[PDB]
Amino acid sequence: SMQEEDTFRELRIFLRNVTHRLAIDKRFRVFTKPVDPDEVPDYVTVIKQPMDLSSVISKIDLHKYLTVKDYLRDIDLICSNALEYNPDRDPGDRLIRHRACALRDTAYAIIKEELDEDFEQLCEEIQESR
Ligand SMILES: CO[C@H]1CNC[C@@H](OCC2CCC(F)(F)CC2)[C@@H]1Nc1ncc(-c2cncc(C)c2)c2cc(C)c(=O)[nH]c12
Repeated sequence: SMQEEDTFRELRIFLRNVTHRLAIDKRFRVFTKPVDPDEVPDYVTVIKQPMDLSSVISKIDLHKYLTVKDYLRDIDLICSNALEYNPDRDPGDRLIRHRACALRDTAYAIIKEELDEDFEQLCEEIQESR
């Protein structure tokens, strides 16, 4: 319906705003675009489903997220991929793991403060009716 399309449009606006705020944070530059395969040639082999913030924006625009829960699954994926691909105690690995956890924590904190629970519940109920 018109009510439901308006709901999902608002969801997309909200998700773009959150994602933009993550993307402009200097700490999260490494997560803004897909990896350069010349920098990490084995990434395609090691990481089952790559994810990055530009891909998240594309998915928002393709109407791939019908709830904030679905969106957070991809944010979680960005983080979990980083913990998986960079496991070692070397400072480089520790830096990116810290940034990955910070990205995840920042997204969840923004959502905690700014997402109305009744809006999310409406999204979830529309999604489950399809
Ligand atoms: C197995 O590879 C890792 C070996 N240890 C050092 C790691 O690099 C640490 C950098 C990563 C980039 C930074 F900004 F976060 C600062 C710490 C290695 N891991 C990775 N190395 C390089 C990249 C990368 C990919 N494309 C473009 C650029 C400029 C850099 C990445 C990217 C991702 C997403 C990742 O998880 N690990 C990387």
